[PDB]
Amino acid sequence: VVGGTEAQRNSWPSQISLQYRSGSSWAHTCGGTLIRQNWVMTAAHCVDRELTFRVVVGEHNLNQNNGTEQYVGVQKIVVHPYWNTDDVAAGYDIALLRLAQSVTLNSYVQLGVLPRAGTILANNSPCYITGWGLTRTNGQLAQTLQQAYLPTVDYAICSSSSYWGSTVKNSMVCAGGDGVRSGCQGDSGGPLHCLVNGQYAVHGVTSFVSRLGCNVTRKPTVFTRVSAYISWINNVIASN
Ligand SMILES: C[C@H](NC(=O)[C@H](CCCC[NH3+])NC(=O)C(F)(F)F)C(=O)Nc1ccc(C(F)(F)F)cc1
Repeated sequence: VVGGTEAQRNSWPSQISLQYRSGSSWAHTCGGTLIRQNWVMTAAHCVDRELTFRVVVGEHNLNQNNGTEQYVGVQKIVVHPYWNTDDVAAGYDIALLRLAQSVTLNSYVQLGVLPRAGTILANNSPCYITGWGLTRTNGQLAQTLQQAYLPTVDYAICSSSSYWGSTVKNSMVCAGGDGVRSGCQGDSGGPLHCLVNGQYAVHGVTSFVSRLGCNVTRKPTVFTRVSAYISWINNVIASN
């Protein structure tokens, strides 16, 4: 996350780190949200390359044992039938991963709360972007989980020629754009947590940023709106 602060260990306990086996060890590639003891939600452009992946639930510092982490394998990857690699602007950036084993829930590992299908947020709704993503444009990954206050930008404003234009679809949530704070490479797939009904629900799956950089004035971070995929999410968990 660009322009972020460190989070406290118990802060966002449905946050996961998607890592791939990079020879001898494992490296962080993306975030995700734990949605079943055995299921994760991430972005489709993260699992595009056929690598060996692992999920780390209950992570905080990437580089240090925190004595709270659960390392689980991915036994099946389910990416949306319409994802097209080459067109992240089309939407459908969402994948579901069935984990090799069911995680143990505690104060550090908990399930992410999903919205009600069809829910659209008012402009400037309070949301937070979480992740291990670069802290500057062409920067390096954070060692600790970062959080940034990224309030939404509604779809009339975000598809303004001034902003992203027609690059953003109504199946996407836009948040930030102040040129200070944003999501960055390595945050992709991760949650956008918005306060609704005194509850934090994961309303985005971080999708992309501006090619000119991560924190650009009038370029907010774009998220896959979760509430548009509720009935696909359910149907996949149900048939597995
Ligand atoms: C450097 C930047 N990377 C990204 O935004 C990638 C998504 C990659 C899809 C490409 N296979 N994701 C992220 O970095 C995330 F952190 F922001 F979520 C970029 O490529 N973004 C980008 C690409 C295309 C368009 C579009 F085609 F829509 F015009 C918009 C943004």
